[PDB]
Amino acid sequence: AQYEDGKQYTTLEKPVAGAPQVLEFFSFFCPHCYQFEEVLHISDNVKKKLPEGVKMTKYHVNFMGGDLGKDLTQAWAVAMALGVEDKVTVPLFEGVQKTQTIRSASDIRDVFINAGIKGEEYDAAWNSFVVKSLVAQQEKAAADVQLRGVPAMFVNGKYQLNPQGMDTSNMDVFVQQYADTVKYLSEK
Ligand SMILES: Cc1cc(Oc2ccc(CC(=O)N3CCOC[C@@H]3C(=O)O)cc2)ccc1C#N
Repeated sequence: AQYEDGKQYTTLEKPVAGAPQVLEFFSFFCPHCYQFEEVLHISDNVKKKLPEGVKMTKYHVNFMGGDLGKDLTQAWAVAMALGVEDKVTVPLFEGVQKTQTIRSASDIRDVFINAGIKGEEYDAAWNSFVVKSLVAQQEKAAADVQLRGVPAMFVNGKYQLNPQGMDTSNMDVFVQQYADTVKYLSEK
């Protein structure tokens, strides 16, 4: 009886039909999202425990960081559109939260150019139909789960992880219990 509704996860009243199998929401302003990236590597360690063909999806949210929240969601869409997530994720986290040198859309663009993306290609992607559509998709997904805070992870649009119901005294025990819950829920 280890896994129970209300302990390591909760159940959505209205499951999201057609949701991605494993969906993470984050913000570059979000302090625990910073640790999920740099210190715990939650996404990498969850991926390791899932079966060969379970796709993970990660979306940025609007509701932290004021005006910059939307600029970052659109920049994350550009990152997804170019496949450069791994080249920009750490510099964006650190520019936002560590050095606090990301204060405008132009500062975000600077991170991409310094990471090797040509400015013209960043701008074309930024203004593209693909990126406009990715932005809407990220917003709909947050609305479909009534998202109120990050970090958050949802499994098959039906179950939401509850990290506060896990053991948080040890980083690596926490990561193990978290990943193991995702695996359990994907098989339900
Ligand atoms: C070892 C370790 C454990 C952790 O355990 C967590 C504790 C809390 C959360 C939730 C959270 O940040 N929020 C804010 C937005 O709304 C939802 C939720 C809330 O507070 O309701 C997530 C994980 C976090 C960091 C480390 C490290 N190093």
